Amino acid sequence: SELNRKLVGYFPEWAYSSEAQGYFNVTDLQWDSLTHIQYSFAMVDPSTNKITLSNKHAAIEEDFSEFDLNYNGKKIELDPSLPYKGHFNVLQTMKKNYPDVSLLISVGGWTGTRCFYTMIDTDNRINTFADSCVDFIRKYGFDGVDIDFEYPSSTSQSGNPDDFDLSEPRRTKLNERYNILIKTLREKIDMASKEDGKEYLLTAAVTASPWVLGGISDNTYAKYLDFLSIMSYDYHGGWNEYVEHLAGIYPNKEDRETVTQIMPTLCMDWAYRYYRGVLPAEKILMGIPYYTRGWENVQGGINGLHGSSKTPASGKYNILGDDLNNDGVLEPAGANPLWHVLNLMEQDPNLKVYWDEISKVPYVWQNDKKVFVSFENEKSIDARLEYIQNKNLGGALIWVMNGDYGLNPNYVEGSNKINEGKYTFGDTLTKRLSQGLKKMGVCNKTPDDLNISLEPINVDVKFNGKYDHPNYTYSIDITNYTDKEIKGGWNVSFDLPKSAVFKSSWGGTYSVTDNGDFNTITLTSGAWQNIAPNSTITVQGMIGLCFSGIRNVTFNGMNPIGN
Ligand SMILES: N[C@@H]1[C@@H](O)[C@H](O[C@@H]2O[C@H](CO)[C@@H](O[C@@H]3O[C@H](CO)[C@@H](O[C@@H]4O[C@H](CO)[C@@H](O[C@@H]5O[C@H](CO)[C@@H](O[C@@H]6O[C@H](CO)[C@@H](O)[C@H](O)[C@H]6N)[C@H](O)[C@H]5N)[C@H](O)[C@H]4N)[C@H](O)[C@H]3N)[C@H](O)[C@H]2N)[C@@H](CO)O[C@H]1O
Ligand SMILES: [Cl-]
Repeated sequence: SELNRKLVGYFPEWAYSSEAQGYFNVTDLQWDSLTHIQYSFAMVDPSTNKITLSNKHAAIEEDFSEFDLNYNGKKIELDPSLPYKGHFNVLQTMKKNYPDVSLLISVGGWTGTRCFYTMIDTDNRINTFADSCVDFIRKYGFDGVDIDFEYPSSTSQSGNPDDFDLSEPRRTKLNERYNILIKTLREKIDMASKEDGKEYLLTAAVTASPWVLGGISDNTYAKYLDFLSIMSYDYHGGWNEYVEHLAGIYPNKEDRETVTQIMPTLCMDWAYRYYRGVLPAEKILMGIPYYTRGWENVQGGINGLHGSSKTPASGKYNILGDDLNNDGVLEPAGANPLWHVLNLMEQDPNLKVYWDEISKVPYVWQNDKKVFVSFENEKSIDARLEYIQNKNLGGALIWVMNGDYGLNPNYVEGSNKINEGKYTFGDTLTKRLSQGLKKMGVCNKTPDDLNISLEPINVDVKFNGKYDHPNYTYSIDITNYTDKEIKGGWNVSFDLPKSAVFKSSWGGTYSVTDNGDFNTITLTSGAWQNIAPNSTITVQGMIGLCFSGIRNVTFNGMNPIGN
């Protein structure tokens, strides 16, 4: 079961009452194609440290009397035997006909991370929170918990600026405390599974940003997850001038934001390599956007791409923009669901779709208004399927399900109203993903690190280091726990993810050997670097860029089992 491909979709609690979101509700979910639904979003309560609803009315009270609950052709009624209404009732009602679709509550997000910062301050608060998650999934019929903490990183000024008053004083400890949080959640959830005779899940949505990851020093938490969802989107957008892809798959040496770095990092494939340090591919999901970002008055570039703009796209090119002060005046971002961009192209023959064969995503360009908007289409879905099969990925997650497209029942020829275009939300790309994931078959089981099959030696190898972008300075402590001195000229090897490049060893000599998603680094010491019994020697060096961890550590051709 665990090697099955996964297609994980985020459900937006806020969409059902919003014009720009298409009034999307639970009966509009792509139930025939998704394997998991992540409900977005719950939060942490500031005073009790327990899981809490964001829009309680939407989640458990709304009766949908003014909305249309219909699946296929049949009217869907709320189950009157449940003690709650809202989205949660509709989810449980649909689950009866889709018993193998897993439902998870997602805690966090960009605007729901704030009270994680105070909850992680003490072990008792973490225990309270974790217990409250168990209580919540039992109460509301969820199959698991997804943690979307944005972000448990020491990187200053990362995450929502509204929360700097809580995140900035805590930067040095966030990663350690997050690791404790995830481990505690796993322990409590596993106990609840045994008690209930049910297999509850724990997942996390995680950063793909090298900037954020530079402030993450311990990725052990990943081993406690059923799967790790890489947020391989928001790579580019209106926060800066670089007119570039939202969600590229492959490294692009023409991405102007990274053109001088040792490799292009703002693409799924770099994050894949990063996380291979701690997980097999079959536990990693690719993040796919069904939304856009974009710019207007683009200067230079070719069809806008690789150009510059200080003005994110506005107006009809930004229907999902934030209403910061409730004027109806939206903050420019070029942010749209995919169906709205399709409708804009129906109305404007000079808004045209292009394909980038390097990054393997499409984009839309209006050559007269100089408007560039990212895009996603059948061709990029197909490229993403190829990548998923080629890399043995566990599947994909989608942010967010109301951005996929289908034909609009409320289409009005010639209308410019948001919900009267040819297209509205639908399942076109999600069904295409589901079909491709079925066709490629289950994941392969990635073999264990080879070091476990080698003869053991009682040597302990501890790899530590410090990151000062773009340089990782490593320090490896080697402790001899045998009863005989280890002569100089010993060697240690480790597998370094291809998100990073080994630069130099500060002592002795080294070699680098290609090894799949890693380079095997072999450090051969000098004859004078003897390790006495019960003694420790330290060697250092430099690596370019960052990596989730190292694997497959050997010492003198043996497995260093420590003491
Ligand atoms: N010495 C300095 C130089 O270091 C500097 O060079 C630059 O340095 C950068 C590193 O600091 C480097 O990388 C970029 O770093 C910036 C941060 O500084 C990163 O920018 C952030 O990118 C995030 C995405 O990865 C953005 O987050 C998104 O923000 C949007 C809003 O804009 C949110 O949207 C909301 O979403 C919710 C749902 O989630 C929805 O409800 C709302 O309606 C939406 N509004 C997103 O949720 C959120 N994820 C963030 O805003 C942004 N600041 C960037 O990613 C890194 N690439 C640069 O490459 C390098 N040039 C130079 C500068 O020239 O200065 C020298 O002095
Ligand atoms: Cl950020």
